Amino acid sequence: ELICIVQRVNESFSLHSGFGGNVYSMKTEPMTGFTNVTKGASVINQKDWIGFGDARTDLTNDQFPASSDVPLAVAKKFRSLSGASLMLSAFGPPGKVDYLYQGCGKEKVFYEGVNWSPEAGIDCFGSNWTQTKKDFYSRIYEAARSSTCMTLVNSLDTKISSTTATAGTASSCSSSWMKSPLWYAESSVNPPQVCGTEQSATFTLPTSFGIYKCNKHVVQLCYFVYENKAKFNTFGCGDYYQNYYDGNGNLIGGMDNRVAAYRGIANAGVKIECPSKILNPGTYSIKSTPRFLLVPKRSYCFDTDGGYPIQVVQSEWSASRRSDNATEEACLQTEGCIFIKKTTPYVGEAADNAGDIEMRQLLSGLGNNDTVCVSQSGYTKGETPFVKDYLSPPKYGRCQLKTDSGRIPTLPSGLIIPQAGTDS
Amino acid sequence: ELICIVQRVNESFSLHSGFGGNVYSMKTEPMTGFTNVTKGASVINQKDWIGFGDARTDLTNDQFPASSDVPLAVAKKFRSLSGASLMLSAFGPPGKVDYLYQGCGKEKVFYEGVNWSPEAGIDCFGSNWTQTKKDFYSRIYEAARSSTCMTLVNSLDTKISSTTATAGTASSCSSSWMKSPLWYAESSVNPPQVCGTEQSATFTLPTSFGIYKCNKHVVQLCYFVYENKAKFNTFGCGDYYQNYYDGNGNLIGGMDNRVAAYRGIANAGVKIECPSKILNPGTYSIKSTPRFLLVPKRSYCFDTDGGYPIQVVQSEWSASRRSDNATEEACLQTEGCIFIKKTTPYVGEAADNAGDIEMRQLLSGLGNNDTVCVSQSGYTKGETPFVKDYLSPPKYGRCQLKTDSGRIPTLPSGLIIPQAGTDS
Amino acid sequence: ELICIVQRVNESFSLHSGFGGNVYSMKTEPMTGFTNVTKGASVINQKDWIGFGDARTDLTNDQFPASSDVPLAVAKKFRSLSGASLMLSAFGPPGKVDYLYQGCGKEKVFYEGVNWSPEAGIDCFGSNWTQTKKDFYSRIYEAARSSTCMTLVNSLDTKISSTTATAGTASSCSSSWMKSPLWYAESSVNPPQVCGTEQSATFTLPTSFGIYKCNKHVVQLCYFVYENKAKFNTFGCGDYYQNYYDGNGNLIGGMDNRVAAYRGIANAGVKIECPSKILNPGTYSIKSTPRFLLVPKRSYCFDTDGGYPIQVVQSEWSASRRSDNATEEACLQTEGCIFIKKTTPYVGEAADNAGDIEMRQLLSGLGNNDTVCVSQSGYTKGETPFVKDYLSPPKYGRCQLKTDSGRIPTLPSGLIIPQAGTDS
Amino acid sequence: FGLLFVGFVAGGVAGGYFWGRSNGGGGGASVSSTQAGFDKIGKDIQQLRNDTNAAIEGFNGRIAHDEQAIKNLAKEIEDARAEALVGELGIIRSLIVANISMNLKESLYELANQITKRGGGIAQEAGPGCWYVDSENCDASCKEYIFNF
Amino acid sequence: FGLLFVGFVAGGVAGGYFWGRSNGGGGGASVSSTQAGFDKIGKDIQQLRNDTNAAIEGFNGRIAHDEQAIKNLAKEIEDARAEALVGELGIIRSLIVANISMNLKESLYELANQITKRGGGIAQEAGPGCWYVDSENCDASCKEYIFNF
Amino acid sequence: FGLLFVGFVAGGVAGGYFWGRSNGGGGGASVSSTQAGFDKIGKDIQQLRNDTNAAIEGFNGRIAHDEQAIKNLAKEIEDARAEALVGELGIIRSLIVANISMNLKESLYELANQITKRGGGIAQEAGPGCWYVDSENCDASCKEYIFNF
Ligand SMILES: CC(=O)N[C@H]1[C@H]([C@H](O)[C@H](O)COC(C)=O)O[C@@](O[C@@H]2[C@@H](O)[C@H](O)O[C@H](CO)[C@@H]2O)(C(=O)O)C[C@@H]1O
Ligand SMILES: CC(=O)N[C@H]1[C@H]([C@H](O)[C@H](O)COC(C)=O)O[C@@](O[C@@H]2[C@@H](O)[C@H](O)O[C@H](CO)[C@@H]2O)(C(=O)O)C[C@@H]1O
Ligand SMILES: CC(=O)N[C@H]1[C@H]([C@H](O)[C@H](O)COC(C)=O)O[C@@](O[C@@H]2[C@@H](O)[C@H](O)O[C@H](CO)[C@@H]2O)(C(=O)O)C[C@@H]1O
Ligand SMILES: *[C@@H]1O[C@H](CO)[C@@H](O[C@@H]2O[C@H](CO)[C@@H](O)[C@H](O)[C@H]2NC(C)=O)[C@H](O)[C@H]1NC(C)=O
Ligand SMILES: *[C@@H]1O[C@H](CO)[C@@H](O[C@@H]2O[C@H](CO)[C@@H](O)[C@H](O)[C@H]2NC(C)=O)[C@H](O)[C@H]1NC(C)=O
Ligand SMILES: *[C@@H]1O[C@H](CO)[C@@H](O[C@@H]2O[C@H](CO)[C@@H](O)[C@H](O)[C@H]2NC(C)=O)[C@H](O)[C@H]1NC(C)=O
Ligand SMILES: *[C@@H]1O[C@H](CO)[C@@H](O[C@@H]2O[C@H](CO)[C@@H](O)[C@H](O)[C@H]2NC(C)=O)[C@H](O)[C@H]1NC(C)=O
Ligand SMILES: *[C@@H]1O[C@H](CO)[C@@H](O[C@@H]2O[C@H](CO)[C@@H](O)[C@H](O)[C@H]2NC(C)=O)[C@H](O)[C@H]1NC(C)=O
Ligand SMILES: *[C@@H]1O[C@H](CO)[C@@H](O[C@@H]2O[C@H](CO)[C@@H](O)[C@H](O)[C@H]2NC(C)=O)[C@H](O)[C@H]1NC(C)=O
Ligand SMILES: *[C@@H]1O[C@H](CO)[C@@H](O)[C@H](O)[C@H]1NC(C)=O
Ligand SMILES: *[C@@H]1O[C@H](CO)[C@@H](O)[C@H](O)[C@H]1NC(C)=O
Ligand SMILES: *[C@@H]1O[C@H](CO)[C@@H](O)[C@H](O)[C@H]1NC(C)=O
Repeated sequence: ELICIVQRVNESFSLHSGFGGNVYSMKTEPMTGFTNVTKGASVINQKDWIGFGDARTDLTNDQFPASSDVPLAVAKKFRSLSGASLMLSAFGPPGKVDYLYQGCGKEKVFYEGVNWSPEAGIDCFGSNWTQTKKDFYSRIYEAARSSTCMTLVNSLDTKISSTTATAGTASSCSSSWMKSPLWYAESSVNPPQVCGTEQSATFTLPTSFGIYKCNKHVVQLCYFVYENKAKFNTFGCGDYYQNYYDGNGNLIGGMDNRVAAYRGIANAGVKIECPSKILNPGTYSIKSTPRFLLVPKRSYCFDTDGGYPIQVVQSEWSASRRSDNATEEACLQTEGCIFIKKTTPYVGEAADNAGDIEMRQLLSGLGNNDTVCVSQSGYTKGETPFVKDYLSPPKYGRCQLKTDSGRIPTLPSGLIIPQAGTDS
Repeated sequence: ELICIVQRVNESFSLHSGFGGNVYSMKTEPMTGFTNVTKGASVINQKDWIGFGDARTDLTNDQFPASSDVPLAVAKKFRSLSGASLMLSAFGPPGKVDYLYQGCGKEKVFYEGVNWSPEAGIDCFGSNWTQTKKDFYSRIYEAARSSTCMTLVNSLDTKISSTTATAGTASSCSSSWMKSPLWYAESSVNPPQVCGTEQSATFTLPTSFGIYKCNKHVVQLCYFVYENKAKFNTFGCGDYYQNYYDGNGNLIGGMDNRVAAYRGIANAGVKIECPSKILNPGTYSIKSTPRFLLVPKRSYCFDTDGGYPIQVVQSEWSASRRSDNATEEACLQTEGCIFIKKTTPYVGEAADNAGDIEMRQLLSGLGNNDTVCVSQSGYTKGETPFVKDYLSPPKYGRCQLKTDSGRIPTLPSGLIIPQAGTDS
Repeated sequence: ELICIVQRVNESFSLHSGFGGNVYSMKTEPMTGFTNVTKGASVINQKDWIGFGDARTDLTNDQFPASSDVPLAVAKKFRSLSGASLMLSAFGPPGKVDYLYQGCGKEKVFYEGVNWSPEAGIDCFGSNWTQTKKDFYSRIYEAARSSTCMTLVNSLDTKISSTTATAGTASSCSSSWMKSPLWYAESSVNPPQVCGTEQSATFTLPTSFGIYKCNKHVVQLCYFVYENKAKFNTFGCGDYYQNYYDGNGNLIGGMDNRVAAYRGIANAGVKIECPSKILNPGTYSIKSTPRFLLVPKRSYCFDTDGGYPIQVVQSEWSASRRSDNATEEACLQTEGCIFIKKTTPYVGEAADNAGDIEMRQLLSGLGNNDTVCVSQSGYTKGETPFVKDYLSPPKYGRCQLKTDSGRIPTLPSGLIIPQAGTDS
Repeated sequence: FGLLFVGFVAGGVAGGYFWGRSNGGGGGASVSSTQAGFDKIGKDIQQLRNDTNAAIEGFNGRIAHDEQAIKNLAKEIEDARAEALVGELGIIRSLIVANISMNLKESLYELANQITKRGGGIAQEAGPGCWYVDSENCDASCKEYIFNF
Repeated sequence: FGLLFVGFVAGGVAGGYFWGRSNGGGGGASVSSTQAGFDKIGKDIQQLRNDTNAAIEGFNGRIAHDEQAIKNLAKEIEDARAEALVGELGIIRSLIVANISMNLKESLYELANQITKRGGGIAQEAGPGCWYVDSENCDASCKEYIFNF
Repeated sequence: FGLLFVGFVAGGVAGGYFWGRSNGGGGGASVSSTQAGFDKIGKDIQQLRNDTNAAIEGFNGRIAHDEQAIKNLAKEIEDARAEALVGELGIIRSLIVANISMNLKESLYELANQITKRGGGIAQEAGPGCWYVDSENCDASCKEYIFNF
């Protein structure tokens, strides 16, 4: 008698091909899957990142940790002071807090800016500080993107040619003036008999500041804005001009009304504009109308040793105060910048404006040790190489790829029967 | 008795190795091969491309389809008018057709230009329109390369300072003048007693035009060319100058003879040069000699949302007319531009200059639904990953790679015998 | 009786998994390994490279081959003359050797420069030739990086406006002057009664030179440096200025003291600075103070057809002479430049300064036919795809990757037993 | 028909591994049981399936480093990279399926081999998973001993 | 010598699959036929070859998206990409050749198995593709029945 | 236990390939020799190991062209490329190990097959590497002839 083990399959069995043997099975299981994506900020390397902030990441605040959007361990990685902002430190307006931001980190988190919003009510002849704000942070983010470190330079070497010129003061600026730019005025220029002499100055951007190497400087090349030359001739002879030159004489900034049209707003009066520019280290010259001279007195120093795309955190007040979205729009138009944004209003635990539940959730990733990818869509762990939807750029690290779930191959499971040869 | 199936091979059999079993066979067949390459223009995505043209792609022409180099379905994808060209619309010379080119498409086909060739005989003090042509299309192609859309801006906001200056007219320009630039002249400047006053003007490049976002503008910063200052002092006091400034006063174009040498051709007389520049949106200033002022009045608006390398089609007359190859050379020197060129003369079916058999063959690919790669060598389908010769750049899509036919591995065929173990 | 072959393993046997069968073995051997890296210079393509040098690669030197750092076959691939240097040929100082360097090669070796070091003692009002040296070679290396060929252009077409101006001579320059720039002086300008007339000149950078296509030119836009305007008014009326303009009037170089601060060193006297710039072909204008005019008379012509990262060889004297490391620092700050450096002093076989054992070892690779990768770490052959340590950039060719030795998988060796199924 | 072949059955009829017998009276007329106590096979299947984790973890552990500063998704490049990764995954899949097939087939050979040595040399092998027993040497309780059904 | 071995033959002499016999008088002296009616093998070969299309189509269907704005061919990069693709193709080739070999060998085992069960248990297997028949049990027309040559 | 199985042994006890025997008096009590003259296996192992060079040379011969003008190492990109190459190498490894295993196993089948045809049909196969000899047909010098130990 012939006795045999017999192999049989049903209509329920489907054939799975292999290189060196096929398999019949009734069930399949996907071979792998998608990795979750978490919204908010994080880092891929806990030992090489730096944060810059204000009260909301300042562990020395009287109301810590109720006033904090991050736990202690994360706060230690921040350079923050209550009331501070990069922009506040750039200009140093009267009575505002003046923190010397400095640090190194290939990954960078900017969670600051709200302390100079429209709510601040800083005047100082400002044409539009919200515009100045957007322009300033744009330059910062661009420079920070390719730098390992950043430091405020709280005082540039400066020299003016005039011996009669004196320090400027304005009723609109707390009867004082900015730390930067410095304001020098000639009291004798009166459009009677006197026109005075053209003012001159130099300012130097250093090659270093403390332990920090400087390859690039963000500075403001400010100028005054009048609405017409008739309106200007209330103060100075001829048109207004304030021009900025490098060492050789190449015009690099300023406003010259000998050739450019006036654009002062109707009956607004005198305004100041302060566009930020990225300049190399060196000595720079200034030529201006006799009565008024503006000279840059601070900068932000960056290197070019490289860095990762940066993360910028929404910096706005609670609903009761007047905010702006300048750092958002600065970030959006700047390559290599990732913006983190709340979907609900800011409601603080300490007071109205510090200690928000949503932001704490969004910033919680800054304390994780297993983040491998950071993107504009959020951050991931290293589970699989795939995600259900694209990770939007900017992004860096071991970043997952989008594929349809249907293209993920399966493996046989359940009852299984091997097959080889043609069987016919 | 021992009875066995015996396996034997000849000298004709060669051994093919495998991971998990070898194979003896007499014949081999290549595993895959090369994909054909077709010369001419095509697209990888029929739902996202745009064409700009003239009569040869204008379905409204009286002699359609005899006057067309493309079938109806392809013509519907073109923005074309008989007699038109991008350059014609840029300047708007007297009596020429003035089509408002506008459209969106990540893939772009430029089949236009012939309508302003030397055959046109347009003078208007033109120093060398063929040179202007090459320069104009260069700027267009560069800007189009990184833009999704394009539109003519048929009228810039402009304002001149002078109240006495009047519109310019020339016997060499049909007793009229271009639409762009505008020409303003002061009748009172006579090198007797009068020198007049320096002329001023502003022109604005908008941030948008209709539904089209503008990130970049192609404009002409024209200036007059005299051969020497003595020759210029027949019209104006001092040297000639026409300078272009941005909002701050940075010189961005024009011709200033206070510092630059004259380069007017000997006894040629007055000539006009119109180099094209790519400028950001904003308000721009002009300073010129008292008697003559040139002001840009049109532009081409582009975005920076991105696009594919563009395709430019040879735009020349039949042999009987005077053509140029300016768009060819514009394309050749511009990154991301692919040029399509006939090997035989243009012989039209409608008349001499419209409806060519070769061009129809070369443009036939614009109606295909299965093109995966477009290159300077031609286009391909998705048959194999390989081609016999390189696909020359620029190129985009699923593009094949060159490999020698000998490096394409083979598979055993014909009578086949399996082999495993050492058999010894 | 049942008789069986029995398979057994020890504790010494470890299981190695396979796709279609496992293997027991006692010993393993790594599947592959690291490729050695050799310090020094080499090439991946012996038929497309060019060297530029001095006596140390000059086969026509009286003491060859004792005076050579390369063998004959390699020397034939160099364009060298004893006593020469790129910089010497750029300026052509009195009594120095003036070699017309020219050649083509996608791979480039620069072994030259030492012949104009501080040891040369060339004065000619030089502010700091070491600084000029570093700046000059920086421009050369940047331009060479993207060029296939290079040639000295030993004479630019030049024209000065003045008819009274005459050729300049200086006691500090061997009672003569450089070949480039040319020096033109007006004898009649005396700060008594006479101020003279502003001087003018043009120089043309050609589109070609001999068989060499020119897309880019390295030229010096020299200017004189005074310490203050009072010190300048010993020679000229008003401030010093020497400005460089392109065809349209855009300032591209020079020193203008009407707007820029003086930076002459205290009581140093008159100095000349000669920064090098990369300029397109065309005609350029010059405006200067009446008494002194400087005009560029030479250039280095490059194409933009592309090239590989270049190799620059340390060019210093023996210890007894005064050297610099300007070409080293030029190379270090220039993208796509690879620097080759000795670790011991230069000790020549011919004389003190020619024929060094270490350099011969470092340059020996220039004669190899099997180099596949060239890097800042040295060069490799095509043994394996791996190296123990990173190959530092710049680099090009079939370049190995760093991986830990532990990540290199192994294969079973020694006594081997196959295993399949679950065996239970 | 014996371990080298897989057959199909219609309608109901369970699939899997069964005992089959042939002749007797001349000519006989088939017979197939309804599956024995092949718990070895079920256990081996379990082990083989779990052994695939190694190959899968190798794939999951490998994620390419990237850095993009760009603000707009490069969709076509993104999709190409995914397609290439899916291609690799497909090859690994085909390797795994074959590795299961070969090792299950071998495990089945190892089951049949134990049966041969259980009734030795009563069994008499007729290719893998098939035997010739002379219903003279072996009663019904011996066949019950040898084949365990 | 029986399905585990492949032998070589010189000069003319057709290659392929043949019937071989051994002893008789003691000692015998070989004999190899000139191929039987193994149309099964020819048919299986045909099927196996056509089954390779799946793996080939998978490869052909995969083409990386690119975008180059550059005007001059980057020849070295172009060649490197091709070389990598050819490398992948070479691995697939080695997988396919083995997949053919293993499945043909199995198909041959399945042919020999049918022969065993045709003369059962007259056949008596001596390794794959080899049998011991006692020229007492089987005439010449029985061997003709069992081995069909 | 016969070529489909690999067993473990403790302490000392050499590993490898040995001759094993079973019953006799009823019931018997095992026995395993101390390895015969399987120099064929040693020779086959040598050949199979050397045959791996082909696959290794294929891998070593493939090095991607690159060009970097950058002055600072892009460490993360450098490491990613290595990791991908190591991944490929790991797949080739798994292919090679299996290719050795399958071809060694086959070589072992080819050894056992020669033994079967040496004492034919005295041998009587009981799965690969196992035989049933009736210690009536075969003395001790016949078994010595057939199994060579
Ligand atoms: C440095 C200086 O000039 N300070 C006086 C300023 C200043 O001159 C004017 O603002 C000029 O404005 C500029 C920058 O162009 O003026 C001060 O008094 C002003 C007065 O000039 C103005 O007419 O009326 C203001 C009252 O609303 C104001 O008082 C000032 O701005 O405070 C006095 C400064 O000392
Ligand atoms: C706007 C204007 O000036 N129109 C008159 C022009 C024009 O002034 C001149 O071309 C100046 O040329 C420039 C642009 O520098 O001249 C017109 O008459 C000219 C005449 O000036 C010239 O001497 O002779 C020409 C005849 O060949 C011609 O008639 C003109 O160009 O038509 C009259 C314009 O009204
Ligand atoms: C072309 C020219 O001017 N040559 C004379 C030079 C030269 O004018 C001065 O250097 C001006 O320097 C510049 C370039 O600004 O001067 C020569 O004589 C000088 C003399 O002027 C200076 O006071 O004393 C020097 C002695 O140490 C020297 O003799 C010169 O430099 O040789 C004569 C040139 O003919
Ligand atoms: C290896 O070869 C086998 C046999 O040629 C292939 O098996 C075929 O697989 C397809 C499904 O892809 C089935 O429709 C056929 O019926 C199978 N043929 C046989 C004879 O079973 C198998 O696909 C190949 N392996 C790979 C990875 O391609
Ligand atoms: C798998 O292993 C086998 C056996 O070691 C290799 O077969 C050898 O192949 C070469 C040709 O490449 C022949 O010259 C040898 O004679 C073969 N050896 C034997 C014993 O047949 C086979 O190459 C390996 N597979 C792969 C893909 O490398
Ligand atoms: C192919 O499948 C076999 C069997 O499932 C795998 O063998 C296992 O390998 C691991 C080591 O990786 C051992 O610990 C197990 O004991 C093995 N199982 C058996 C039953 O022997 C093998 O790893 C698979 N091949 C690959 C390349 O993953
Ligand atoms: C084909 O056979 C399989 C297995 O022999 C059947 O699968 C069983 O289905 C029932 C009900 O759906 C489950 O409870 C069992 O668990 C399944 N078997 C196993 C081993 O899990 C299948 O239903 C059969 N199909 C047809 C159409 O008859
Ligand atoms: C080796 O054997 C093969 C097949 O046994 C021979 O191939 C045959 O060649 C003839 C004439 O060239 C063809 O008509 C047949 O079609 C081939 N066989 C098959 C199956 O197609 C080959 O000629 C033999 N070579 C030598 C040198 O004897
Ligand atoms: C397990 O068995 C192996 C081989 O049977 C033993 O390997 C031998 O070790 C000795 C001494 O170390 C060597 O001289 C031999 O050359 C090895 N054998 C071979 C074939 O090369 C191993 O020592 C055994 N291990 C234990 C713990 O008993
Ligand atoms: C099953 O696989 C996992 C790997 O995820 C392993 O940790 C576990 O030990 C395995 N179980 C068995 C019984 O082998
Ligand atoms: C052979 O392969 C092709 C795939 O190109 C398939 O369409 C066809 O059905 C196959 N033929 C058979 C008989 O399997
Ligand atoms: C062993 O492999 C090498 C390949 O490196 C080959 O040259 C040599 O001939 C091989 N030896 C044998 C005996 O096959």
